[PDB]
Amino acid sequence: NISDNDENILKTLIADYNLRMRRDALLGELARLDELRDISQVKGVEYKVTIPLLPVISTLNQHEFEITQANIETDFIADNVTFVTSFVPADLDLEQTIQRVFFRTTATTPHFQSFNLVIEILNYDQDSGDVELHVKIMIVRPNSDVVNYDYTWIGKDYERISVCYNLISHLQRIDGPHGRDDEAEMPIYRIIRRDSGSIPSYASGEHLYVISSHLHVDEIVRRREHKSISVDVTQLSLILPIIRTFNPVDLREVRIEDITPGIEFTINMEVSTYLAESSGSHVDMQRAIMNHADKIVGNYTGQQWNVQSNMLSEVRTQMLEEEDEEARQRGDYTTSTLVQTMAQVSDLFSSTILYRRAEARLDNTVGAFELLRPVLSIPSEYVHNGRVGPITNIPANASIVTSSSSGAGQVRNIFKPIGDQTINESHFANVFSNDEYAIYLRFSYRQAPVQSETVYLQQNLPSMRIVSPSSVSTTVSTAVIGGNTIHINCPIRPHREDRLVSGGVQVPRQSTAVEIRVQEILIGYRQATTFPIDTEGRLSLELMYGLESRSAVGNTMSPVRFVTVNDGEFFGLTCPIDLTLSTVVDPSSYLSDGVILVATAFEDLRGYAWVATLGGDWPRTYNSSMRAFNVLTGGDINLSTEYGSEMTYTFKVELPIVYMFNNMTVISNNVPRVPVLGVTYASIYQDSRTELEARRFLQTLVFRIHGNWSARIPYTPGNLPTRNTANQHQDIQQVINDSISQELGRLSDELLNMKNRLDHLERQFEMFIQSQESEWWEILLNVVMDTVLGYFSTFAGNALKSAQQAISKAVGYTRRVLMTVTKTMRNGPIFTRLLGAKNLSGQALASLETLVESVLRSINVKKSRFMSGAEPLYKNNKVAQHIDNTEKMNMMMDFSFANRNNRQNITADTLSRMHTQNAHGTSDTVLPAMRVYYRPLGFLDKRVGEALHKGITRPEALKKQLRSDVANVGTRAPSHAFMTYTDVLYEDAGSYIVSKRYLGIGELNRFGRTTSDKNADIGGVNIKYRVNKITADGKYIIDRLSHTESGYTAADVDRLYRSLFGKQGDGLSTEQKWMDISRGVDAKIISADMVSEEFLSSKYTGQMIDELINSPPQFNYSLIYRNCQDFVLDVLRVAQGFSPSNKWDVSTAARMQQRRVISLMDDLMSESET
Repeated sequence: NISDNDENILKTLIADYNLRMRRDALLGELARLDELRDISQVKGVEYKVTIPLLPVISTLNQHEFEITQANIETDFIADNVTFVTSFVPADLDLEQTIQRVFFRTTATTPHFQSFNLVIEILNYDQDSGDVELHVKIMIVRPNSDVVNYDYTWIGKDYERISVCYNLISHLQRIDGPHGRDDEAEMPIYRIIRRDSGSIPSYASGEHLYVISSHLHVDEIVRRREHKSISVDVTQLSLILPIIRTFNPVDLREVRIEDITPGIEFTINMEVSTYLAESSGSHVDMQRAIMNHADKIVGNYTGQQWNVQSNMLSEVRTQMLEEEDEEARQRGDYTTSTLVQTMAQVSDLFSSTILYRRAEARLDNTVGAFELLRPVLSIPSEYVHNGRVGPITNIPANASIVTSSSSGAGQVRNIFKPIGDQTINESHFANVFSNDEYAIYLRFSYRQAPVQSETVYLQQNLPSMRIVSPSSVSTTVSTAVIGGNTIHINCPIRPHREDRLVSGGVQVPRQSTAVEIRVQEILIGYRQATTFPIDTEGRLSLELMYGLESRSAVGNTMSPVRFVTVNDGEFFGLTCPIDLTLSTVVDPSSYLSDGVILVATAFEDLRGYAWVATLGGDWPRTYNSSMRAFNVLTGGDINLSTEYGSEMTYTFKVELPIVYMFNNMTVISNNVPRVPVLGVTYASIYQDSRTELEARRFLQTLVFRIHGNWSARIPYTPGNLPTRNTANQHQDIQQVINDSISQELGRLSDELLNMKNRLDHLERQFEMFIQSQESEWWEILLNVVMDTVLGYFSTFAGNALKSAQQAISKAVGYTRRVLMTVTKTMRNGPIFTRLLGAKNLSGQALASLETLVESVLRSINVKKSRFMSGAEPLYKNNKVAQHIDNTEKMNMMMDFSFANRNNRQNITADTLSRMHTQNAHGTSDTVLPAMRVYYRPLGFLDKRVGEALHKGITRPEALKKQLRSDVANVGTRAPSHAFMTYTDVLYEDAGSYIVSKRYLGIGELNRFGRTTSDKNADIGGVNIKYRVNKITADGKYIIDRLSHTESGYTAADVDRLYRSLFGKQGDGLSTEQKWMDISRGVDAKIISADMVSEEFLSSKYTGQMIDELINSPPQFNYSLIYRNCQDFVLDVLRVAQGFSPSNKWDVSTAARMQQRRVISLMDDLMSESET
């Protein structure tokens, strides 16, 4: 049998078992059975490899749901949205009055107004948790029909109950086309959701069910044999979306009124990225509903496997330690302070004098400036020897006799200007003024007369003279010896019986010596504060006035300071033009015209005259004067007679110069003069002049002007843009975007040329390569030549890793590639402002640069050979969108906004509300998103706690708290993670192919040394869409492509279905399986989390991902990784342009490299055939 040593061994083994029992009794009442826990974990693993990966569902709690509703401002309708009420009776806060959920909608929905749920706890034994529940679900239909459901559960303290309620909305019919969009070359359709004149589109249903489970922990611990958990799904309501009604469920209108603390409520939703018409078949609709339900039930069952495993024995877990908020905050604060110091450095420029480049031209123009008066002077002491002259215009027909018998008189008429004629003024001439600058010319005037004889002008019909009576004198008595005694009376018109009082006096002429002297011109600048420097420009000046002129040549320009009386001091550049004007040489061609009458009207002198009688008995002399004449007109009137040899009718009018010029007229326009060079008249001449034709011409100085100039004009700087960045940024991304916006100014405009941009990029690449301390580039060229040639090389993965590491380390090259891409794309600045708070990541741009350059140098062709066509180039080249970063950016900006960004002068704010994605928040990425999703589905990831009760604790309370802790700590890991990489193609006038690459991995095993059919594995697919249609609201409509056009056969579809839905489609044809796979991936990731980067997708990184999707590696993820998220995070690093992970085998990245180089080479060969 067994010896005595064996008996000692047996006794010590039994003693050790008793020590274990002691320890277990010391710790608590929970079981600690290692072997049962291990079998439980292996069985839960075997189950978990069957939880579907598809469809894509996005779980939100109450908080993120309200944030998302605040974000999204367009129509927000989800194909399936499941509101899950979940709770563990150990975590419910039993102190509450009621355990409730009540959430309602504020609009009309075909099936739904409110949903109310109340949990009642009939029995609860807290020593060994034995719960008896009663859930009562109450739903109210829109017509106020109240429907009741009941559910009763008996079980344990730590087991979960889920009540799921789905509101289905299927888009079954779009109506149209109702025209054609012109900005997007697509037909226009309409989507009728509300009570309108049209036929409804959306068909609405519902689906209500309860999930509960029994973890057989107690009888496992009793019988000491394992027993798989049992999960039971109870159906309660399923209304298929058959008929089409108005007013579907919009998720901006759902209000979540009340939820008792301790209850877990999530919203699980799949919203289409673009609107897509569903399938009207009954079986298809019901599969679409049941796939959602199956994924939710699968996640629930996985969580319950975790809870059973933790209840059976001790499982230790490490919570994923969080990122450092405080260290990143310190780093960003230091960067901000560096920006502030750069601003402080730039602020010194406000103490210096800064200039700008100035350039313009002024054309041949006509301009007019008039003097104070026309050039006129009067010789003094001018006496007239004719019968009719300046003063007296009297008939001999009228009755006027003197002491001679019928003897007419002999008049003398004298003109006497009072004062000196000298005038010396220098003018401030105004030629041109403008918003930006204003030119003023200058000169001076010189006047003094030369001595020459007077000039008389003859009127054939002279006007109303100042000497014009009605009656002059009467005869009273005659003498035999003495002679006829006269009684002179000098009344003049106008008299008491008249209208339009008048008067005028003839003005003699002589010629003076005019000297109009120019020495300078001056242009003022509005914003110039001091002397401009580097003055340049060329001028020629030519005059015309009178009959003579000056032509002057001035070329040198110099800065100058002066002041004007209207705006103050002015700064600019002046021209030395020195000359002198003298027209006495030949002024004599205006002799023909020139009779000038001076307007003098008053009513004061009406009927007044001199009274005296002189003759026989009275002496021959009188001496007195009437001086109202002097008051009214600044001179004297003379009338005096003598007896002697001959008589003179002395009539003398005396005038002042200034009053004379106060009313001067230029009548006799009968023979009118013309410009010295026959130029059009400048609106101070012959422009409805109405007798005013010569005073201006002898007043206005009209000249010819053309010329141009250049200089550097000082200016005050304001706030420099670095001070602006320091004063109003919020973030380091805004500092980066402001730096990009500023550097778009320093770059040349030679780059808006395709050839020059390619040359610049080649120079940047040569700089990048020449600076490398290692020779990885030559071996990368060797690998690319092997691949192009068709041989297989094992270390292409290491070649790729070296290239990606180098690009990640050379950030200057990446920044300059990004800057040139931003400069040369259509509307770079609009794009940078569209980015908002995010950055475009420049890694993928430089990565594509390096790839294309290596293949081109391998085949030895320049890149301008493949880039030939007409603009926009990507519509006329089958490869330009693939190898050029600028064309790819242009295509993506055209696709994203449906060409609304090519609208003129559109601003980013107006443009950002024009995205073509369904349910586009204002917080979403302009470019198609690229991220990893890792979140639990159907329940939260933290429990809702309680505060410690302030009474005295009870042992059953302690036990209940321990059970809650054990059921919740470490059991809420997500069952999978996934990544999406979407890429767009432009195929014809208004058609695109959107190729969306899904890739996800299930939860990693607790036991990884098993065979591959029991371990976590990956599953991916590439589903292609086609964008032909658009709505009257500016959003696209997708038509989904079959499995053939995606590159899959029947067997490939079989394998993909098994990989993605966890099971064999039993009774599904390949058409139905592909419908499932395609319709499961189009959903969208809805979240409140913000990204801070923008990534540009490429065809060839798409081929790299397709390599993992089509030929997956033979890899044991559970032994290599620690988290299913790490794998998709590594693949996401690779997709974003970084290097492959070192956890992978060599051949994985080898095959990725070769696939991308092969794809690019085949494209370039097919393009070469042209």
